[PDB]
Amino acid sequence: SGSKISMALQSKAVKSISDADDEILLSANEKRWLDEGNGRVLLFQLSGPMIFGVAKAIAREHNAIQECAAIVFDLSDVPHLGVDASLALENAIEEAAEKGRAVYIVGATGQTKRRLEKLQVFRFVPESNCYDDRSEALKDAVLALG
Amino acid sequence: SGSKISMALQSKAVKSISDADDEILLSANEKRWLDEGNGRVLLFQLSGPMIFGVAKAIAREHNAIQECAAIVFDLSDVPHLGVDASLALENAIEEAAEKGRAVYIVGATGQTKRRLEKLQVFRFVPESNCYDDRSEALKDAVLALG
Repeated sequence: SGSKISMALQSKAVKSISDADDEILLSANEKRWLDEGNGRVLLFQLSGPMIFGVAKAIAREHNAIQECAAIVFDLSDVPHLGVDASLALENAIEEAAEKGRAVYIVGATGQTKRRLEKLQVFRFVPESNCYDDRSEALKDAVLALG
Repeated sequence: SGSKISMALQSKAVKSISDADDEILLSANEKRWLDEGNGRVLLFQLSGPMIFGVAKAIAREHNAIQECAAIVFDLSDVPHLGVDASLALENAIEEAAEKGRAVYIVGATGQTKRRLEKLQVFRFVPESNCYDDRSEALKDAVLALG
């Protein structure tokens, strides 16, 4: 099912990026011709309303999350964390400390947890802000808003 | 069910961006607490291997598609095209003309087609490169490669 990141401010305000194959529906025949192109043919499938281009859509999302007071990172479904991605996650955590945002981490285990340990994430996230329970983290985040 | 853009070089090399609600799975209880946050709590849901950060993942995909000789835009499922998005589409079509890439357009109808008509598009995409049949466009793109 590949990899996915989803960002949600609200139950009906969800933005996601994915490299899963099933995100597009291709007939066997279509797959046949796409693959025959051997990477030389790029298929853009667009669905639903297309209001803003990619750049401004991204910018609108950036503006939308500037006022978040708490970030919950759910890593339950992450079986492996690369070095670069771990540094990206550390950067977000550090940015959060500089702009005044609380940080919670859910479900880090195995190699993913080991990698985060080496970054010394604990300096910014206390053990009390780590959970195995996503809904408990969300609840605590909300209640600690003020 | 929201909007989605999927890009595919190969049947198993698909990249997608989406604002569909169902891209994340939230229990009713989780939705209740997220929405109680009133946009003040940002949930990051990560799943599958996380190798590179977002920036470098973007750059890797950009490097992967600079080799494309043909671009097929499938607009069958687009019921409305905003002004900015239409200009972003026009820009991609024009970049394609400058870098030597063939352009095909599938399933433009209704307002989406009307907006495209206003936007100079016939100058770059001849009527023979417009299709209602996605598999036929892919086949023709491939066959016209060389």
